[PDB]
Amino acid sequence: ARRFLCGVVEGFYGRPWVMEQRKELFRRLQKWELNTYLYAPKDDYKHRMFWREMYSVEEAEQLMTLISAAREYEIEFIYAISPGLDITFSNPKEVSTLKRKLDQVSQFGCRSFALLFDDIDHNMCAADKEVFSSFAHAQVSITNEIYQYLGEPETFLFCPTEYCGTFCYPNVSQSPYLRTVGEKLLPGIEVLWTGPKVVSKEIPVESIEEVSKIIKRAPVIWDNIHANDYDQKRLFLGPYKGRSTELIPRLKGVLTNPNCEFEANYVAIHTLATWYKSNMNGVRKDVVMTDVLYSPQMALKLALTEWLQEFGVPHEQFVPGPNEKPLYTAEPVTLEDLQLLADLFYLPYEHGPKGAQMLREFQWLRANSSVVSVNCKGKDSAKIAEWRSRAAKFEEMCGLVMGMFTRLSNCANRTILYDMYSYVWDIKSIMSMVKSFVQWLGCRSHSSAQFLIGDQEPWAFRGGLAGEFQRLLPIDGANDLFFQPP
Amino acid sequence: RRFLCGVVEGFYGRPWVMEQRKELFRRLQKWELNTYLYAPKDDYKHRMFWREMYSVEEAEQLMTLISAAREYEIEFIYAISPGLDITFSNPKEVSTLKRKLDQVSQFGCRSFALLFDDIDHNMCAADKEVFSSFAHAQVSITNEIYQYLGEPETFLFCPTEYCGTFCYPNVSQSPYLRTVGEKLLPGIEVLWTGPKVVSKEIPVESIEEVSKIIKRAPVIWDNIHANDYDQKRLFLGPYKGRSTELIPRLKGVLTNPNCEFEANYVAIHTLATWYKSNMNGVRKTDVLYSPQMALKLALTEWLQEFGVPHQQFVPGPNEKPLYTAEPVTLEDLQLLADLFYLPYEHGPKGAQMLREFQWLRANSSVVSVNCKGKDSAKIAEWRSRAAKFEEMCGLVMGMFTRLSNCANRTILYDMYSYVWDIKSIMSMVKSFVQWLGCRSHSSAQFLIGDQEPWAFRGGLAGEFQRLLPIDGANDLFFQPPPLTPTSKVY
Repeated sequence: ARRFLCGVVEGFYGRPWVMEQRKELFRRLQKWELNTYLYAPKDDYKHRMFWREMYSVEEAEQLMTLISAAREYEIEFIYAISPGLDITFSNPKEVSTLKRKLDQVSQFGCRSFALLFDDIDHNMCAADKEVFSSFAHAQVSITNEIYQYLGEPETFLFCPTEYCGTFCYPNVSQSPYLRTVGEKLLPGIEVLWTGPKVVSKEIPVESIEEVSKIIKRAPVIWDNIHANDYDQKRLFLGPYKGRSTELIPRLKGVLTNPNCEFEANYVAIHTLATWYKSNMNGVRKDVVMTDVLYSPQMALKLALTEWLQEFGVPHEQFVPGPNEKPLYTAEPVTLEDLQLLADLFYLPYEHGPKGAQMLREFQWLRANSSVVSVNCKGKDSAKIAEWRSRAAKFEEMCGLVMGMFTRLSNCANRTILYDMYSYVWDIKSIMSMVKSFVQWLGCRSHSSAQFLIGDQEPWAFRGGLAGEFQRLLPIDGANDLFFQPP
Repeated sequence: RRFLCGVVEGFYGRPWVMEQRKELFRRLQKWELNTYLYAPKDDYKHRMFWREMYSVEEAEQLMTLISAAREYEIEFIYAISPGLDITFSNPKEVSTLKRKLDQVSQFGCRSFALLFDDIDHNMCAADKEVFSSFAHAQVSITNEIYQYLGEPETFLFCPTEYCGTFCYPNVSQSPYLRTVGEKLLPGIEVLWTGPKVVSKEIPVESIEEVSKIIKRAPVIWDNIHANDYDQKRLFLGPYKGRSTELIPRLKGVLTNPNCEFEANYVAIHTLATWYKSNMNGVRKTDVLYSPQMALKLALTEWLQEFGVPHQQFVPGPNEKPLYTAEPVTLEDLQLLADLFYLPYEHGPKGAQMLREFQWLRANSSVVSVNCKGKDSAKIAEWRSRAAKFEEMCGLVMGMFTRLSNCANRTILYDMYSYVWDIKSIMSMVKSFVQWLGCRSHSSAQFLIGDQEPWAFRGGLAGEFQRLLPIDGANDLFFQPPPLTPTSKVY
């Protein structure tokens, strides 16, 4: 019986989700007892780049249908807006534009709102510097004014420029900016925080205790963990991890900002749910000495067993004799399938256990390929027995990557595979070649040729040029490599 | 004089939609091409489950597509692939093949193809008791269907050995291809992808040789600009590799493009330029077609597709200036295509962009420590080149920024993954050059945020890629240790 915003924020750069997805997202948030959606796609011209522009007629059609579906499924809908690059804070025509706009969205029927000054510039126009002491004074000034103008609504969020640890000048505890915000932002307005980093691997309890104290209020975490709009493109099907259930009593909310690809955000949200549900009634426990619950590996196993249900089933008749060619058949996705997929495409900072192992083993076999190579007669009869045994469980395990792909690709409704096809087709491709290499390594004693695959050696082109460049950036070590014979 | 030029939709992966298939027809006609071949590998009723009749919702849509093709003056060819689980000897099986082609013939299809590509040579026992060979079976049934349909104008056969590499023991004396030649009814045309799957170039004798054993001229299935096989590259380069010479040695050309629908602009436009270049010729490096030229005519036309760049308040002269989106330009599209050129060679711009970066890297030594024998031709060579480089790393970021501030983002979003990764590494590369060039203002490690994200080799598949065998050259570069230790003990 305490208010807590927990859900999803669509806040990434890239081609935004469309309606029948958002409509699904709401079904899902509801089913798993979460309660909030933040609308803040970086690619909606009208949300940020071109904020002054009022929504179109066709646009108002779409926007209102959303807000109803949201209200239908018991999900608090928040409209967000980012004037920053463009805006001139002091000139009051500017402020009027902003109020008009949010009144249009108010009209479409949204009740809760949000301003963000995220990823903008530190510097004001001279015009504004003549009115305002600080950059922060500026933001707070008009944030407050809008807050009141819309009649001090229950839910209202402000995302500061300094939105995580590594972004406060000079440090969290004495940032003149975060002070001003803390002091002068109105008390009903909540603050968004992405943790100690932008994409924060862990969110220490003492982190939150610090930033809480300077902004005079327990923040709402915008959590960029499973987000994938930053570097090279990767996919994160791993669980919610790195935040203690202890955080929950010290927070007004957690809103996960995940993978651009929509269908990849099942586990990302499902586990966030389990995490919240686990300790939503806990009391502040004094864990930083200053005055059975939740397992990522379990929450994952639940989510994947449940995910299975959305992959759905795979695809007089003809019946071939016992010497006729046997009918193509489609098998279902297994659980073990998803469990491998999640481990291959896990979290930004580590792989999952099934994936970690395939590497360790490949890496062993590579570093021991010499033990079978004519060489010192036998040198050892049981060092060999091991490498051969150990090679053939690796051959077999590659096997299950190839199967994982086929069962996903035959399962009759391909909307989930298709939404992440590139990602899955890359790993399965490369494993095909890695299996073929380990085989070649078993046979290189009575040949001295080179490892080739239909004469092409194609793993060299992966990424094309994008990749050629990245492969020149600095590496620690060249103990590995395995050069090739001419 | 009747010659099949156009597009085959023949790729592994998610098929093109009705709405895109109509626009392909508009563009084919605009550019005066004539043919379309329906062979999407993912349509369950095309290959895997070929013996299921189309439902009414599906029948409805394929009638509409066929009508479309009629409206835009395009030959529509319905292919079918029964090679995975067919039992050749059994007649219920040939019945079914017939009934399925009859279903499609009533949707108003005039022309047809049978495909036996990307399968193994291994027949079942019942069949080995009846046909002399895999060819013999493939041929018996194809002839029988072709006839059953009243020997249509246009009927295609894709062989299992559909290129040089795939032949055994080799093109000239394959027993598979010998039999196709001898026994495949003369009326039927045969597909062929060149000497490889993705043929870098298609020499004229290569065609003379295959032409001889199949005893006809082939229609080329061209995988040059396809990415079905490797979904980490995109191919915005020009048709090239194939002499205008072989236009009279062929019966047609059907390109198999990128899976992404909107990357196939240059790839078709330049193909059409090439066909026109010599529609009417006789028998007996390439004087009528220049890729460099045909590429530029294509980029110039593609640009009007990208549309216009989005956009009563005025800022004071001391107030905060307005946002301003900028137009995409032609040096933008020229750089894009040059970064995403062809399967076997980069664009000259991209190719330079790299050569420069690898030089700067190799002569880092000179700017690492102090100054000694560091001339014009030592240091202030580097300093110069390094800033000429830095500026063009800049230009990449431009073309992304401007592509993503179009009013109509369709063309971008269809290639987002590819164009994003290129700009994100260029960014990451520029910062390296900077650090190289002032390793004496301190002596850090090279870092971003405060770790190194390029090291995640874009995924787990990435960390496996690096452990496969390596050139032995394009020499490495190493990150120095943290320098700052934490123990008394050595």
